[PDB]
Amino acid sequence: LNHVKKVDDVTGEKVREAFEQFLEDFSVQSTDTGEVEKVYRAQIEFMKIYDLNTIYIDYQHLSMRENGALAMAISEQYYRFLPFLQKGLRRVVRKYAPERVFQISFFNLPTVHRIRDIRSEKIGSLLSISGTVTRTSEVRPELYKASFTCDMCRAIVDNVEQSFKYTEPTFCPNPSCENRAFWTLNVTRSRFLDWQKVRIQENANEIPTGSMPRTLDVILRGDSVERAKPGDRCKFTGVEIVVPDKPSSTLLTYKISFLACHVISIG
Amino acid sequence: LRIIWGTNVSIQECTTNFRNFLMSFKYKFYYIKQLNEMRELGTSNLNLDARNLLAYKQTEDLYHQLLNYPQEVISIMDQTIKDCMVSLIVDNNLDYDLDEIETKFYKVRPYNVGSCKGMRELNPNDIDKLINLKGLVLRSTPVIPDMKVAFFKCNVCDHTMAVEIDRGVIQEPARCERIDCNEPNSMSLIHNRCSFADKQVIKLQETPDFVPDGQTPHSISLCVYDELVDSCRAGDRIEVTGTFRSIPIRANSRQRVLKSLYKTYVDVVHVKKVS
Amino acid sequence: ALPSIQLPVDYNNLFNEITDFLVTFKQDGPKYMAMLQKVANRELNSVIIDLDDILQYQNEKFLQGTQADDLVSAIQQNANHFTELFCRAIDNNMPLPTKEIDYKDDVLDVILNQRRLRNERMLSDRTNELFPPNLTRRYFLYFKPLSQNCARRYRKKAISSKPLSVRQIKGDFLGQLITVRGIITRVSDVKPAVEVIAYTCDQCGYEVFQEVNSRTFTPLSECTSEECSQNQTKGQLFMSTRASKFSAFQECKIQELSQQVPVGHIPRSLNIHVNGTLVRSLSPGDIVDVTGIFLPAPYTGFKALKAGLLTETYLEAQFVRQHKK
Ligand SMILES: [Zn+2]
Repeated sequence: LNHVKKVDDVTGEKVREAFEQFLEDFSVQSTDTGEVEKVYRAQIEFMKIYDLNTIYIDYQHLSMRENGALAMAISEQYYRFLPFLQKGLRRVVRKYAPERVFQISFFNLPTVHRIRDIRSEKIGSLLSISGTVTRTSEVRPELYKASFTCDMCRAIVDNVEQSFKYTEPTFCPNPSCENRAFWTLNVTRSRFLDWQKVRIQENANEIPTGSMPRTLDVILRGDSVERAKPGDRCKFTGVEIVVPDKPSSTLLTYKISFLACHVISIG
Repeated sequence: LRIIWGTNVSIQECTTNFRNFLMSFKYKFYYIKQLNEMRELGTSNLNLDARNLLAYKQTEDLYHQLLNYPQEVISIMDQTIKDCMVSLIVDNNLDYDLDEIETKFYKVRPYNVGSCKGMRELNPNDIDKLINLKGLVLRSTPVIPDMKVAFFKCNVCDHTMAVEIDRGVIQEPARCERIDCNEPNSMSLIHNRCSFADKQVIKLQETPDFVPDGQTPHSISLCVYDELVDSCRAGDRIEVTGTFRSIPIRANSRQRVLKSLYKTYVDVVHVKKVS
Repeated sequence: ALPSIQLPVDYNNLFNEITDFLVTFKQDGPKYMAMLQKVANRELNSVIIDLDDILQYQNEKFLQGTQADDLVSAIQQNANHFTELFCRAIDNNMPLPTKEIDYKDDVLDVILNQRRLRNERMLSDRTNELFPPNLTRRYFLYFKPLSQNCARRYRKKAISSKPLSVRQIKGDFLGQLITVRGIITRVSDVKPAVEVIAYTCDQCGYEVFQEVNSRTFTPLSECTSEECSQNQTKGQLFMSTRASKFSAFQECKIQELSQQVPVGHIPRSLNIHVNGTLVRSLSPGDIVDVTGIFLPAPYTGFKALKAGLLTETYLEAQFVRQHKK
């Protein structure tokens, strides 16, 4: 059965080309003694040394190209562009370089916003959050992408399963298992990554006691794992999302769980 | 006349009765002055006064239509103040460059409708009404996100079409979008992509100064919404206005059954203020 | 398959006797015309039915014939059934206009008024099975105990109305009005209960009313309406809170007065449900003779543990008489 076809991504492709061209082209201000050439090609090439499979690019540089009009697609609509920013970036690496897990972490956001200033309009958007860490937790694997099959019985399907449920694989199978059947869990084909949760709390100097400061969950996914310390202020990359923990889905209880794909000890 | 269900507050009637309410001191026993202050700042949130419509004529009845039926009356009031902004702009010709400033969202924030006695006195007979309350706040809950416009997906093809929530429920079409494609397979609901709106929750003791003595005061959880969210901290003894709500709770556990005794919370459309 | 065995008591002609009890009266025009019309006039809700007058009526209907079947024993013998039977009769004799009723005026009366207006109109247009009698009330029927100064008639053993100990309470008093006395304990704060709650459909509309029976009910969706049903395909329907009829609900437990406790054991509390007007009447720490039908409300489950069925009961409040005004 042919899948006809796929649609449409529209702007997503425009942002793919813009971001690719941006990570390619300068991205250089300084002249003479630089800080010149490239810096991002040189960033990836410097990255070829340790091959830790992450990149660092500044948001301020990204705003300079289109005058911030490029940064807007990457701001409010950002999570729509996560699968595009990754594979797209790989389309670059495949060209300039010779086992692929890529964690993109933006940084240096124009304005830092407190946990109190957190709104439901800020979802799917980069927001810098400052505050002290409380209750770090031990690092465990995420399923990331999995092969769970067969699933009745020989299929061996490896795809998707990227979203957090984790249920379920084996749906719309094999071709053709028609499972149902067992899930079935296979952990040897499934690459894992990271992660550690930290519960971020507002700094005590800002909060007007009587306050009773309101903590909120930030899970660290990415190589920024372990970079966080208890009793200290940290700046993160926003990706606010939500996690299940109001209407029903008929033929749901949610809360704000902040994500950070980048960490720094600033504060 | 466009009768609307059981609330029976007529569209294309009360809109005009409110539209000619404009430009009044009057009376009293501001009004357009404060609105003219409002148009520059872009702060929206028109606080109103209440009482205005009483004893003033016309709209002696509108006060009773709002008090007895605040749900619709607030929405209609917002539409009318919006179109009275639209009619304010055409008077001065080109304003603020240009039409975008009208597009921005506005709302009425009614307050001080009669003097209600406590939470305790309240009859179960009035469940859609504007209700004063007073008491300290024991805690301000973390923000829960609320559905506004829902997003959906399928394995085919995949297509991006989505539908708004409207009433407090979510029904996704079985099959399917665009086209067609089909097949029957269940819809995939993306959790993060859809829009959200701020809903806090605020616990309130009933007037600790006014008590059966010695029985400990009763909790009233008022859920607020929008801008009002995270606009307060704790222990504020002053006062709050808003629409009373009784909604069913799911009990044991699972089972998809209703406990048949509806819990009660206040929508709290407006807040105010200090000591 | 579920055998049946006749009993001398029959509710059919007893209803007739209730109808003869109502609106035909002398001794106290009659009291049941005025007391009913003042409710119909909507300045009054609680209907206080005294069993004393029911006692007075039988004398006129016996000796003084023509002789009839007894109520005062037959009421307190059951006393739940009469709330759904003795009280529905009021619907048949009630003054229709009654006076100056209008519509709004009242909140939520306009809702149902427009319901019956649009229903009458649309039905009379369609013909060119009705809203339940419990939704349209806006009043509550409450029996009261006969102590009594006139109980000395004498019907003797007829009295409960025996201001009994909580210890005196037995499993043989369930479904029979009993006065009890003790100190109010814990006096839980009032919350709205539910009765019908007619949900609203979408496409073709109409209405359906789901009975609130026992403690809880299961909510339904589907579509009941034949129009939305099968074409096309099943209309969606939601509950409308404005349309529902709410009856105040307050529960409170009552421990024994402790003088009624023997040399041994322990104070035993008894759970008491309150409805309608009688709400808030009760206050903590106050000795009160509370009278009411004595009933179970099973089981909500559990259901594995007991086994069975082990009712655990409660007392429905009917009347309230507190010591020391
Ligand atoms: Zn329908």
